Amino acid sequence: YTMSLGAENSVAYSNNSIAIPTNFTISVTTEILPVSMTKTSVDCTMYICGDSTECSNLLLQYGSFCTQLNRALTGIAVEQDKNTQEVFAQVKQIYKTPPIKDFGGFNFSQILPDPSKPSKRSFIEDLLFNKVTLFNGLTVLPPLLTDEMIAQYTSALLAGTITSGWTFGAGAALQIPFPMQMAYRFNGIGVTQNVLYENQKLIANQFNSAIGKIQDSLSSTPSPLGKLQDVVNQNAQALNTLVKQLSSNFGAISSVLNDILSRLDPPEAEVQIDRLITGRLQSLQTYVTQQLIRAAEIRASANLAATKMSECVLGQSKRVDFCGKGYHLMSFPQSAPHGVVFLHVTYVPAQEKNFTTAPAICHDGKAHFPREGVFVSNGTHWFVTQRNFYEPQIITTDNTFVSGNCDVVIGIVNNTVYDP
Amino acid sequence: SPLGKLQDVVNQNAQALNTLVKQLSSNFGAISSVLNDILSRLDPPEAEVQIDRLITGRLQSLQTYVTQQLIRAAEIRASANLAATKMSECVLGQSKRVDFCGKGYHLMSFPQSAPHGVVFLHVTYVPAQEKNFTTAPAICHDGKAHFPREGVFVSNGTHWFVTQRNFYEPQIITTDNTFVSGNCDVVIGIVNNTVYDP
Amino acid sequence: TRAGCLIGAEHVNNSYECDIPIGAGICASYSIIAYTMSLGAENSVAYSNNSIAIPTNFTISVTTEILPVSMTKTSVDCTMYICG
Amino acid sequence: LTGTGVLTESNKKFLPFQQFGRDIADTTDAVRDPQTLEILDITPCSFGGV
Ligand SMILES: *[C@@H]1O[C@H](CO)[C@@H](O)[C@H](O)[C@H]1NC(C)=O
Ligand SMILES: *[C@@H]1O[C@H](CO)[C@@H](O)[C@H](O)[C@H]1NC(C)=O
Ligand SMILES: *[C@@H]1O[C@H](CO)[C@@H](O)[C@H](O)[C@H]1NC(C)=O
Ligand SMILES: *[C@@H]1O[C@H](CO)[C@@H](O)[C@H](O)[C@H]1NC(C)=O
Ligand SMILES: *[C@@H]1O[C@H](CO)[C@@H](O)[C@H](O)[C@H]1NC(C)=O
Ligand SMILES: *[C@@H]1O[C@H](CO)[C@@H](O)[C@H](O)[C@H]1NC(C)=O
Ligand SMILES: *[C@@H]1O[C@H](CO)[C@@H](O)[C@H](O)[C@H]1NC(C)=O
Ligand SMILES: *[C@@H]1O[C@H](CO)[C@@H](O)[C@H](O)[C@H]1NC(C)=O
Ligand SMILES: *[C@@H]1O[C@H](CO)[C@@H](O)[C@H](O)[C@H]1NC(C)=O
Ligand SMILES: *[C@@H]1O[C@H](CO)[C@@H](O)[C@H](O)[C@H]1NC(C)=O
Ligand SMILES: *[C@@H]1O[C@H](CO)[C@@H](O)[C@H](O)[C@H]1NC(C)=O
Ligand SMILES: *[C@@H]1O[C@H](CO)[C@@H](O)[C@H](O)[C@H]1NC(C)=O
Repeated sequence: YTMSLGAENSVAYSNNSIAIPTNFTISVTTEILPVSMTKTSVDCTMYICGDSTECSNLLLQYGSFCTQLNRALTGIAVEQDKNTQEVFAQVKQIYKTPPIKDFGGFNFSQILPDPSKPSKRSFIEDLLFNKVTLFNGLTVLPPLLTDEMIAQYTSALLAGTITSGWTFGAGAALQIPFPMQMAYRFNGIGVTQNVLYENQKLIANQFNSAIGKIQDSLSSTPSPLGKLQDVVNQNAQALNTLVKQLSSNFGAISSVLNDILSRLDPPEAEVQIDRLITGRLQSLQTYVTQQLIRAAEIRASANLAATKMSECVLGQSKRVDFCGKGYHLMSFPQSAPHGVVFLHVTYVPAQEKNFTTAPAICHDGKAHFPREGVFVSNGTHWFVTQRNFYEPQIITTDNTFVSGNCDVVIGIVNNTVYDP
Repeated sequence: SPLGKLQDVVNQNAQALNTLVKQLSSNFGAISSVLNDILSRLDPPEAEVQIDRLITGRLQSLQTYVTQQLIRAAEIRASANLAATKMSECVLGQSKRVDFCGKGYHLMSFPQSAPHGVVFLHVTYVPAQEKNFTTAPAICHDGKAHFPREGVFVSNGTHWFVTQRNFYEPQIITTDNTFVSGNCDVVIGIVNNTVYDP
Repeated sequence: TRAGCLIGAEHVNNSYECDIPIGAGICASYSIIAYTMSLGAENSVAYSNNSIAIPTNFTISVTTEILPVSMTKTSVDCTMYICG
Repeated sequence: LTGTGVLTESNKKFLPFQQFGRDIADTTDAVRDPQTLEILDITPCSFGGV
């Protein structure tokens, strides 16, 4: 069939009408980003020849391709180490959460490290690590940073986040009450602190429920870490195809050098060896070039991950959809086998209600405009409220400003402005 | 070692050129690496065969150099796009993005030229000389809760004040810099204090 | 070590901001000593429900950032290079 | 079948008619010694970078 783009609805647009949400949902979204790939170095001489002096003798006359490929792979490995260090090593101090976990009812025991000592990893890190499942001149160099240190870096970042907010990313960590941090973040997205201080229990419950839902999705739903799995699969496929290409004759009598030497006279035997050299060297160069392209793509992904961590973990981002669907509140990093996982805490309006609206209020022959808010209309009376939450207030000179008479504004209504 | 990136780029380009020139001096399995000797010593059929093998080797090496140059060009273009974004967002304006233009709250930026690059001097604001204080979410006065407009309530042990978050400038709590949002029986942590009315 | 073995460097129990990275968390510095790298200063913030830290002073810091913009423009005559 | 490496005792069990074994990517891993009909594990001796 022809695919359907989605639900087909028309917004109830009207000249005098507005829709304002009266309640909210705290959503937590998971984002997976590859950071680094396995560091592989291939001995060009051994792969092409396989410890045969005569093959080496003709190979050396054939160029300096071995040096080029070796330096390319070494640069790729160093770049992988740089990517990992850049993404995670953002803080200069390893912060710690206090033993007393009183965060206003917000629960973080699923993302904080646990005393059980499973490599100092939380469920989400443990779930991700469990979820992802993984000799003729090629070798794999271990990463500079072990999983334990990456987990420690993540724990330091998360502890600094909850205990200090965004201050530790812009200087020295400054302790803050968690409720105050959440209120500051609400102020950032344009909602007054009163909403949090009056709905703190609901917000904490919603956040805990969202974290539990993320844990359930990771535990049960599969195919959530496709990007890391795809990267690992591509690397494995490249290595396997390279090893298989080693077992191809490339148009000679045999694919193994020992047999060719043991059965053939030196001139045509060396000719066959040379054709094998050409085929194997070309295949190795193809592998190196594809590895370089993959390294560039992974570096782009790692730069994106570092930007996300700096702009969403160390601070609050006003960029739309950069760190989750909805008004971004906070973000939490988590380690992954070759990547990072971001839990984006966002604010989503819900339970909207229609309200009539006027650009300004004409009182005493002068026009009044809201300072920061909207003149919604109840059937009984006109009210001024904030855009992102329905908190009606009596129109007053305190929250309105005058900008002349009321004969120039299109759509102005007549109402009284209370003077206190 | 402060300009390692530019030095590294120059070194990589020089290394690629040098290895290309050296590869020109390889026989690629032929009798000689120089065409003149092959032509002057050999009959046309095998001489042309040797020439063809040199052609294959040299052309393949040139293609390898071109491919690596293309990859380096893509990486340099990514870096240049980042530099242009930094210039537009930090030199032509003030950026709220954290750590995008320096450690600390970004103030202003200055560009400077470099032999094959640009140098940004990021002027940033870094808080220092911190002090501890006792805070409260709101103030309960006259049976109603007062919240700061833009700031925080702190107490110098015995007297509550309202100041800005990023600098310690205590001020007397007043209805001018606070707003009321109902009674004081729902806020967790609220205290009792007087709100001065001017 | 997990990266192989070291000859000529002696292992120490202390941890420092290491200089020469070796692998698997082990790295060496200057006799040549090998150790597990230290991530940094290890401190705990004095978190309380009613405690804040507010700065009373500021520092204007200037930081230098280097960014490559372009590389040398090289054109190679393919025919002349290959044949001469 | 020619090769180079270190031989060691193996606990894997081969079928009677079956002489040697290959891992993924078609690389030899174990061989049965003809004289004693015994299974030997084959691993290449240590190589690497300095
Ligand atoms: C807002 O929506 C949430 C959804 O979980 C609900 O629990 C809460 O009671 C709602 N609040 C109001 C005031 O309706
Ligand atoms: C967080 O959830 C865990 C679930 O086992 C519970 O044991 C713990 O007490 C919770 N913490 C808070 C502060 O609710
Ligand atoms: C506003 O009214 C229209 C028309 O009845 C309706 O379709 C729409 O859902 C209403 N919106 C809200 C938020 O009540
Ligand atoms: C409109 O506002 C008045 C005054 O705040 C309130 O009593 C009433 O319930 C609201 N709704 C309607 C439908 O009048
Ligand atoms: C709003 O639009 C309607 C649509 O017909 C029009 O009748 C009405 O006069 C407009 N009201 C204004 C501009 O206040
Ligand atoms: C508002 O009041 C003025 C003065 O009485 C009048 O001219 C104007 O028509 C009124 N507008 C409305 C919408 O009632
Ligand atoms: C606290 O602030 C008050 C001003 O309200 C001042 O008089 C007093 O000396 C300060 N210090 C202490 C220890 O109360
Ligand atoms: C910290 O907890 C105590 C009771 O344990 C409470 O009285 C106080 O108000 C809390 N701090 C804040 C800022 O709410
Ligand atoms: C503030 O003072 C009133 C006086 O009646 C008292 O009832 C209320 O409990 C006080 N608030 C706090 C947080 O102690
Ligand atoms: C703030 O710190 C700077 C450091 O250079 C110092 O010169 C200045 O006197 C300090 N100001 C205060 C008020 O302590
Ligand atoms: C033979 O099959 C059984 C049953 O699956 C298994 O337990 C045993 O390990 C197998 N032998 C070998 C050598 O794999
Ligand atoms: C020769 O092979 C037989 C198997 O048929 C074995 O029993 C015997 O021990 C072998 N003799 C040797 C290895 O000397």
